[PDB]
Amino acid sequence: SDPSSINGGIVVAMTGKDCVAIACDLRLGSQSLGVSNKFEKIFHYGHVFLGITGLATDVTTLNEMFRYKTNLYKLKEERAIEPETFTQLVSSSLYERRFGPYFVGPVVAGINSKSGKPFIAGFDLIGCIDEAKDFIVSGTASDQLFGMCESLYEPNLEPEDLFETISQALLNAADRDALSGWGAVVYIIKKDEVVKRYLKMRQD
Amino acid sequence: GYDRALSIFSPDGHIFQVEYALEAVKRGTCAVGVKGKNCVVLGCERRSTLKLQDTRITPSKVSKIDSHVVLSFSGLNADSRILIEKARVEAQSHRLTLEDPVTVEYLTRYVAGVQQRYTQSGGVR
Amino acid sequence: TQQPIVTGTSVISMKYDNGVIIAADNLGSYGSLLRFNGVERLIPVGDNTVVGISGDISDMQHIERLLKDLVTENAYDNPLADAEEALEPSYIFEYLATVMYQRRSKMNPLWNAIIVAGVQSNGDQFLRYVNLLGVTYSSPTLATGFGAHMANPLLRKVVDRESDIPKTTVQVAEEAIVNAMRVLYYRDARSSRNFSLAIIDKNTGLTFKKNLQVENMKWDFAKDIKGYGTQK
Amino acid sequence: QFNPYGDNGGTILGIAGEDFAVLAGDTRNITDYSINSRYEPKVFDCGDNIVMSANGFAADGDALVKRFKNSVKWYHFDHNDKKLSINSAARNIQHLLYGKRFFPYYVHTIIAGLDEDGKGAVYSFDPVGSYEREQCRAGGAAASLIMPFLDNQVNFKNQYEPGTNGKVKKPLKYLSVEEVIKLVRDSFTSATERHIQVGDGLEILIVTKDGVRKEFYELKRD
Amino acid sequence: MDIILGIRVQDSVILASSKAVTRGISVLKDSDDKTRQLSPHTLMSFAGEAGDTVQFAEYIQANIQLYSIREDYELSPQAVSSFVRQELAKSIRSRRPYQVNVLIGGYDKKKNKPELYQIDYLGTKVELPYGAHGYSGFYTFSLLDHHYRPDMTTEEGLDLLKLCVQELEKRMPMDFKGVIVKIVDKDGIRQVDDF
Amino acid sequence: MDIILGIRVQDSVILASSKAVTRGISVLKDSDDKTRQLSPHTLMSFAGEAGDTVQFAEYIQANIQLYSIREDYELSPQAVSSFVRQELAKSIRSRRPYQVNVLIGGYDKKKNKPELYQIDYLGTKVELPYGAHGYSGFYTFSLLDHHYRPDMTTEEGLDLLKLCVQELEKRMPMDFKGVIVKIVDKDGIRQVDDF
Amino acid sequence: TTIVGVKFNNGVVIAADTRSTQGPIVADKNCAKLHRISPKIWCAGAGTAADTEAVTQLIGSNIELHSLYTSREPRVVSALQMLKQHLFKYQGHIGAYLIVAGVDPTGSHLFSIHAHGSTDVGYYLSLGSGSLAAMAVLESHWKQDLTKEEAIKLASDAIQAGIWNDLGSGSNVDVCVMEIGKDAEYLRNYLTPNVREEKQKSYKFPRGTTAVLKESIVNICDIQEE
Amino acid sequence: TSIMAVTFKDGVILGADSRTTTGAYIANRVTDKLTRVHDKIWCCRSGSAADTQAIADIVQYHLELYTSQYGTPSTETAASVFKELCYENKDNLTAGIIVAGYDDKNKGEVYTIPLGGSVHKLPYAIAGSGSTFIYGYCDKNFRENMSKEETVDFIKHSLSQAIKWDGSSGGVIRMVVLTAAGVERLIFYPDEYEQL
Amino acid sequence: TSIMAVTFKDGVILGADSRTTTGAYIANRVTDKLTRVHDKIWCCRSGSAADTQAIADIVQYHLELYTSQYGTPSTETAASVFKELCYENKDNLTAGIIVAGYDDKNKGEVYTIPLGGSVHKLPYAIAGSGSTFIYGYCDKNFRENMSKEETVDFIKHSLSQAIKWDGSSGGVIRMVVLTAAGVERLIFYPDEYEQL
Amino acid sequence: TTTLAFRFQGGIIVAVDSRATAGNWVASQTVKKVIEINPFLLGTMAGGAADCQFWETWLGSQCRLHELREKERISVAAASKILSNLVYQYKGAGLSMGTMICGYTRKEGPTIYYVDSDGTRLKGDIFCVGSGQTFAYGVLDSNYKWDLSVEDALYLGKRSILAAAHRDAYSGGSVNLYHVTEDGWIYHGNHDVGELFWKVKEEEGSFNNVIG
Ligand SMILES: [Mg+2]
Ligand SMILES: [Mg+2]
Ligand SMILES: [Mg+2]
Ligand SMILES: [Mg+2]
Repeated sequence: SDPSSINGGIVVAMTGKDCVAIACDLRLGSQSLGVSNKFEKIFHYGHVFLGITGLATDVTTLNEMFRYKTNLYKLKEERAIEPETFTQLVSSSLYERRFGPYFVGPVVAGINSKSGKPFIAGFDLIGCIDEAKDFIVSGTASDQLFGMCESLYEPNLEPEDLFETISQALLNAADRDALSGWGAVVYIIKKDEVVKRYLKMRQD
Repeated sequence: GYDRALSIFSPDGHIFQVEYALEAVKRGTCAVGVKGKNCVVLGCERRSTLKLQDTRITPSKVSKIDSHVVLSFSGLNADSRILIEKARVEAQSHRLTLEDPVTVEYLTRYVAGVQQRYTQSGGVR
Repeated sequence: TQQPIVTGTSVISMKYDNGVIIAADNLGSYGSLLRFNGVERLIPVGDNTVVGISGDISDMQHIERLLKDLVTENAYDNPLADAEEALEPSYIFEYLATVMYQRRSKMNPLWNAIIVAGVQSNGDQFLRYVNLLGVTYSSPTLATGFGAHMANPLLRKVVDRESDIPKTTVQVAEEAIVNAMRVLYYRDARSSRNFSLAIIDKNTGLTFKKNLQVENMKWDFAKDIKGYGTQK
Repeated sequence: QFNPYGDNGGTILGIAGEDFAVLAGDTRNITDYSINSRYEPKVFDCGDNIVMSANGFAADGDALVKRFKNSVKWYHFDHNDKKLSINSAARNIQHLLYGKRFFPYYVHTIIAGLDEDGKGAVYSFDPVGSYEREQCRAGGAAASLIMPFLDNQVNFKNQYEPGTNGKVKKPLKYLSVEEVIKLVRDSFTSATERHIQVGDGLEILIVTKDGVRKEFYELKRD
Repeated sequence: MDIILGIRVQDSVILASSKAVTRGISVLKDSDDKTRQLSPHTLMSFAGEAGDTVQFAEYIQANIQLYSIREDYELSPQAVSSFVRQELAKSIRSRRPYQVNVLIGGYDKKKNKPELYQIDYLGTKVELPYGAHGYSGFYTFSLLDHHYRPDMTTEEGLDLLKLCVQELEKRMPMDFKGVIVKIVDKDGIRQVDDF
Repeated sequence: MDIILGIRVQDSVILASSKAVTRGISVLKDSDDKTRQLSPHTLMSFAGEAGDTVQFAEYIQANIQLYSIREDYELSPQAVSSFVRQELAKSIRSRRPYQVNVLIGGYDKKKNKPELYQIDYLGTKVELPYGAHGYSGFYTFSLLDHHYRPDMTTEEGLDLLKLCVQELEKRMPMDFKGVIVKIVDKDGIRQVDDF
Repeated sequence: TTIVGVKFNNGVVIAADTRSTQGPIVADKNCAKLHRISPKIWCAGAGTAADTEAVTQLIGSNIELHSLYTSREPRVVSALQMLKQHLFKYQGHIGAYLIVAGVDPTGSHLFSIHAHGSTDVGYYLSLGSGSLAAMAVLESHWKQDLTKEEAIKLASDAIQAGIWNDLGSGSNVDVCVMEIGKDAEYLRNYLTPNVREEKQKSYKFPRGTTAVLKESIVNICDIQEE
Repeated sequence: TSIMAVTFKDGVILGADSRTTTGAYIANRVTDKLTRVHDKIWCCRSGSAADTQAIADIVQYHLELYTSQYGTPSTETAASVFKELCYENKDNLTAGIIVAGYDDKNKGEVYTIPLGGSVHKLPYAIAGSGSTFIYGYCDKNFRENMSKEETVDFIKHSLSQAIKWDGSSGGVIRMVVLTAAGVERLIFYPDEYEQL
Repeated sequence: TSIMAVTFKDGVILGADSRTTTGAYIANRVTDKLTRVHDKIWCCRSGSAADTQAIADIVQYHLELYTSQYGTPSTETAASVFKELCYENKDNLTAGIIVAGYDDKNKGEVYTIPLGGSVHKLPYAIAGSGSTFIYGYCDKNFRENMSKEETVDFIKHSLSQAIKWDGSSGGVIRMVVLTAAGVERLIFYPDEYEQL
Repeated sequence: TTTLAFRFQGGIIVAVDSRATAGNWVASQTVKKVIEINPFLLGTMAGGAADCQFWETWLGSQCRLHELREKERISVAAASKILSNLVYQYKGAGLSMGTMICGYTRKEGPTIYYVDSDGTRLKGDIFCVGSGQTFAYGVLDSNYKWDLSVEDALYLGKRSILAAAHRDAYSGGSVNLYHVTEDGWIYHGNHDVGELFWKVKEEEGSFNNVIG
């Protein structure tokens, strides 16, 4: 009945020394029924990464909508959209459905190509921006993620150390949520290289 | 909206905009139709003033309206696309509501009706 | 299950170096009607305890009769009723807390919030809260209703933790309580200007002050306030 | 309409060691967005080397602890001062809870101590009396924030030995009392940061063969 | 409507759909075909609210047939499934939404690969080796999770499908009057007339 | 539970009762016997709310067996049906009523006549040549109204019963997993093991 | 949330806490609640956080266009009138509760506005879940003819009362001072009384702790030449 | 809220308390409920604060535009504009407004517009939650053609009693006097009116 | 309903209107709401007619049995018996009762028992739906130690205003005077009190 | 929750998962869903945890009293009926129970009764109860034979719970296995579903849909 917990799933993002990380589980379900273990929730438009949790039809719709809008942006601006600018675009797009909203929890992650500064941000379903220095969490196990991140996180972690921290935050949070899991992906993002790693985890 | 009566009668009882539309048809490349005992053949002229043309991709002169009906034309090429699109939409609409594809006479009657409408509607040629 | 009809608002209290202070106004409201203007809501038990009650007044009068009966009963066959076997604040509270929890467990509550303030035999300060649900807790400062939201923040600036209690005199404590009552009169629509205040000290005993008024009120600044935005 | 229940917040945590057990809880008591008390003890020494906490609706919590303490007293009277073992206490609490099956104590109960072999023991209960012996259990407001951290740092879940890449698990080596207290303090510090109902103070009761010891630590007061 | 199942094997997609139509008290029909051919190599099965199911399916069919005539080209299964998803995602925030769940089985002639897409009435799309709607998956997925191989033949797929239907006929309370089974491969769409 | 049927022919009473037990989503059993022998020549079938059905039936069985031992005599079918009616009429104004409908098939050894009584959970009793509970009568009564004769043999009764079950299996939405059939005559009660 | 506004001698000051929540969970520990409508008109928002931000930026945008159209510096009464008429039209469905303060050629101003569109005038105001705690401090220490230093002190003390006593409020105090004939000074994290203590243990993992199935480079670059 | 307007020999005076409540919390203890829609046409507001502010702002606009075209509007005209907004939008408004004004031709006039949007011209009017408690007092003590000082006393005493019994009323007593001489604002503090 | 009791120099007087309504219909226009529970202890009833009649009959019984055993009961004792019935059965009763009586030791006394079953001893008391409209008037006009004639005028004027504004109040004004001299009944008709 | 029990040549296999949830929150992964009524009788937990724990422990006490009084092992029929009659008394009050009472006696042989809080009592060969019951039934129905060996029957029960644990969000943690013989039940260990899934995937070739 509650649209934000029909399909399940989680996203988490973190900042490190000259890097950012964003991760998600792979489950899609119909309440108790597991339907897919390959439903990735992180998308990218150029060097800007967007994770989306919530109602899966809206996840797909919003990805298509932001691909639409960032493609037109690039054609007109003659440059790739930056994380700070894209964050405002997500906020604007969500608020325009104020009284008939998309039931989602978006998360932005990326590095500004000019300043080199790591950037993350989060939103509620109607567009309010949370711009944290440390970490952003979203989904049906957001409470669990807050608990993991608050204790595991420390500032200025090197890329390969940040990978371990965010992976363990996701995995252990997901294992305490019925509607999350069935696989996981972690993106490690540096100024001009991005590595994608699929994690091994329990399949119940 | 633009409402100007472009197609009107003249003192001798002629509608010149309709008659001038026929002059555009006279300018178009030749099209011919011949029906046999068990077939119909549509032949079309291609003017050879245009070479260096890519014949794979250039709009062909005969167009399928449905799997069983075809349409060829003479006159303004851009105008014909609008009639072809409308005919194709109506063909699918007929299949959807009557549960039978259009007869050739019905499809003709529809296209002809669209053409007539554009001779006594305001703001259109 | 019922609904409160005639009601009393906030009760506020705090600990200081040698004892405790408790206060409550003298109003009995009938919804938004300020019906009864001479209601005493602080009820002393002996010379070592004061019980402050908010909420339903009919239930308050019942509790008052229970406490009166408790004093009568304690004196029965008790030669040390005015000495070693007198009622302690802790005895009075535990009894009330038992009654409150039992009544909520029968789905027929006494619709009140209660603070028991007093000094024990060994000189220790006693201050504890109980309500219609049977919920109990202790703190250096305690308040009910609106007082919880407005008085506690002010009283906690004087005594923020346990170690602040010995550093707090009776003059500083009473001053803080009186100021809190003024703030409640400014901001609670079911409050009155008239209130009672009780001090229970380990040296000077029980001092009960009636017919106190909120004074030193700031209203002059109202003359300059005009319209709701653009009116000059 | 009269609602006989309320919510006083609070978070508790029980961990069983090899020859010890700890039961910890924050000292903050609340209703809605107000603080009732910054120091209202929630974990209690019940005698016979047993510690108990019933978190949730504080009126029901106090009533249950009071009735269990009473049960310990009458167990001594009825059975020649025999020590009430932790397993026997656990079964007894089930019956106290299930007695109000159709008007429940609105609490999550945890007890801690040592079993009859001297090994650390923790038991966990639901409101109507279902129970289990457990190694690790958080209860109350911030339980969902604490348990996943404990799964990872006590039981080493999702941790494997470097070089093997998922083939060999990190071995489950025993933790000292100093080590457990470090994890308890970090659990409550993190919970205080992210949960509005958690804060003010942390009181830990440690149970060994020597008896029950107490430790107190300040938590953020905002 | 009730049971709709799908399985993608080595070289084909197989769709199985129940034959019963029940209007409350009585079973009005026991030979109903809950499917529409969208294009020569793309089939869609459907289940949901009465009336809306056939109305939605025929509407989609009309649109894909229109595209086919306009471009003289068959859209890929992926492209058809995306078009269908958008129509349902649009519909869920309408005045009166289409309460229709679909499976799309198609053979991609460009990639020479069978493809199965599962889409619910919200517009939730997933590509799967096997899928279902309603309660059908609750009874059949444990069997499919065990026996399924990506290199299965069409005959092996039909045998695994028979085992699924047998489990449904055993444990389901409703009599769905058997299933119509259709195969989608490089040669097009055909119906298995004995099942 | 679901379908219970009864027919009184020349020399016997035949009761047919479905075998399925369904707990919401799954069919937990397909061989359930929804009947109790009250006395050597009296059988009672039952359907209604879970638990209460078997509890009521076994309670009645215990009471009739007690009467049989006390008096060394078998009560007539009419007397047993009156006792059962009163128990249900009492129950309907209780704190929590028995939600149980019954058919009582008995052979009266004194009158040498078969007898069929239909009683619902309210305590509504009627003696009938044929009867049912729930929706069973809606599908079967038109067939029984046409073919029934008071001088039918047991074999003819079973054949008319087969036609009724076939119509149920065709038009009913639920799979009731067939029926157990039992015959009550002068020689007692026996089960038809192939139906 | 705790927010206050205080008038003083030659201007007005506004302050806020820095905690944003989702139910009982703290989403952000250092949130920025002081928003800029125009250079010298600032406001603080309580209620639905997206609505408070959106309504601020919309009126702020229109205020900027109005300023350019009229060649005049924006007025607080204009921001107030535009906010209230927008909010009234939506009949409380836009859940924005704001304290609006600023200086303009007319002088210094302080207003409150509620979601249904009603406004009020005052020398001291408070809003949010910690408003009763804040108002208790304001009613105890406010006087006429406060200095700049006294007003900043009073405002931050009122926010502290919310921080320590309201569960909905916490972390830091943000302040903005708007004085007549001066630039508005925004003082982000003016007070920081809630820094987390050092943890007992480091939770940095050994490298190779997490099990990995597959590794691959992600192409973030555009289609390449040659 | 306790509000009233009273005609007297030299014109009309409006009176009000200053308390605005959200439930039992006093959100504003120094509210100004006497609002100007024209130079010598004012109103007392009761009901939804959002609604009555919205209505008053629209009326002020209408009368400003009326004045630019047709000169000074009558008090009857102002009441009519208030009524039109209250009557036509009765489904979506909770507003009880008293309109008071001074003409030179008509002198002091008072119109009350209750919830339904009807209009009633009266020698004096009372409204708001606190008014219920002073129907008896006002009916017994009102006289026509009172002096300025007598009318100030009548309103001060009346609103004093309304404040005393109504929890939703309180703070200072504000008054606005409308005569040929001009517009005068008065304020009376608790220490004054509580001892009456 | 409009009811009141007022203590004065020589004792106490009870007052009431005579209107009983079922919705908007006046089921009885000549009701007697002043009821005797003892010789010089009477009460005014408001709320459910069934409840207040039942309660009054039980109290009259209790005080009759008290008198036979212990002699004349005090007014405080009568109020206590009323309270016990109202408090203990608060879930099932809708009753607002004013108790008035004359002792020789205590003289005139008035106790009011509102809906919840609390007791309040007062110099005078007002209750019923009509009382809301005379809180202001009564507070301004009540003095302690008035004469019989002054108290009759105070009640007559007070209930006149209550009747004027409250549709649920009306008919005749009944009064019962309790002094050392005895018990006197008074009645005042509409043509008298409407012109006040 | 997923619980099952089935009769076969060598007695009864009882298999259960270990997960308890409160909404979406996983409260425990280490729940004991087989209640050891006595050394010869087992009961399964589904519905209300307390209702099952409390009343099946109570059932053990009633069984012990029966054998003290009658000097003979209680039948599975009699034991199950004591529980079903008890819960029937409480019908309407809100008990939540779905359990299999399992035993192996001389007179009956291996016997299973499904007992339920609305009063139902059903004897049967195969029962499955819980949110993941439909998934386990599929594996059971297609692989069940009376002449299964003890080894193969134990695996079938393990494999059926794994199927449910994989697909049902509210089932998982670990698998507990029991084998009920005439001389009593034998415990066959706790098996973590995480480790078990990968092991079964490799050795069996199943779950090709999942990448490992
Ligand atoms: Mg999980
Ligand atoms: Mg699972
Ligand atoms: Mg905290
Ligand atoms: Mg007042």
